[PDB]
Amino acid sequence: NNSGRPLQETAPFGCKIEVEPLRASNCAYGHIPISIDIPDAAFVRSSESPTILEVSCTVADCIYSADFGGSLTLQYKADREGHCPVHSHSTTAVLKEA
Amino acid sequence: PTILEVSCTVADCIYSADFGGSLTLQYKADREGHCPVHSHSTTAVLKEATTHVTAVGSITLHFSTSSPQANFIVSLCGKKTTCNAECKPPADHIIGEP
Repeated sequence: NNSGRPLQETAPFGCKIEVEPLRASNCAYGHIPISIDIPDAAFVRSSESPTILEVSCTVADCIYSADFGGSLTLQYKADREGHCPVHSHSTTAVLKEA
Repeated sequence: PTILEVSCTVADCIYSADFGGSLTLQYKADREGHCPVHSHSTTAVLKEATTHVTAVGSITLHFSTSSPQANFIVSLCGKKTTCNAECKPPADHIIGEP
């Protein structure tokens, strides 16, 4: 009668408590360090992937938020047709395309 | 083919036994041929020897260096250009190559 609320409705960080065995699934907190030894086959020499002669960036209207609300345009000059990866090294910016 | 004007742009480089350095030569020449590319430094060695040269374009090449920095002159059909870089320490510890 005086059991109160269960731990499913009070666990912080939105951790879904399940039984058999007792555990907490999808418990988001902190960061995990991961070291990955990528196979040597994946890598390719720079002479194969098209190196780009230069690039210019022009950022369109943007709003800082959770969704991919910001947009930009890259003017690129290169030498061959390929499949470049695009990344942001800043901690406070992420890209939709990789 | 005696090239008219060439310039050097160095990508990420690393000083190790393996060919862990890459660079690009943007060249403007007058004929299609087979220029021999070379390095005029005792602390840097290229991979390719003879490169197909066009009228105008770019060529990507590889090199290995022993200095912490790439401060070395590269020659293409006689024309010399100083490539300036800054090579990081090698990530590995041992190689099965000399």
